[PDB]
Amino acid sequence: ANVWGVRLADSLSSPTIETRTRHYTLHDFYSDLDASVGKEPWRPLRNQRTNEI
Amino acid sequence: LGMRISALQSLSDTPAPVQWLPQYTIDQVAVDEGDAMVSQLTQLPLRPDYGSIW
Repeated sequence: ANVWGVRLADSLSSPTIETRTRHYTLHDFYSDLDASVGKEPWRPLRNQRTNEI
Repeated sequence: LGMRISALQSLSDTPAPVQWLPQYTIDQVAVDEGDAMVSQLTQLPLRPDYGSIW
């Protein structure tokens, strides 16, 4: 289908499994506040052409 | 103070958790209390790192 110059693939697909919600806890808040190397609350974005944040 | 006399031995910090094998005794408790305290003490909701089964 072509709604307005936007071609669409013939196939159809959609996710079928939804994860259970995890309630926020005080230990999780402190872990976020620690700003550990693997769990920083900030994710950097990089320019595609020259790769700087 | 009915405690023995000795000095602690210093050990290097282990980077990874070590296996443990519990040993049981003659005392018994109701199952419901154990289940309730397991629920209370657990950190059960999280996302495990799924491994390769095969």
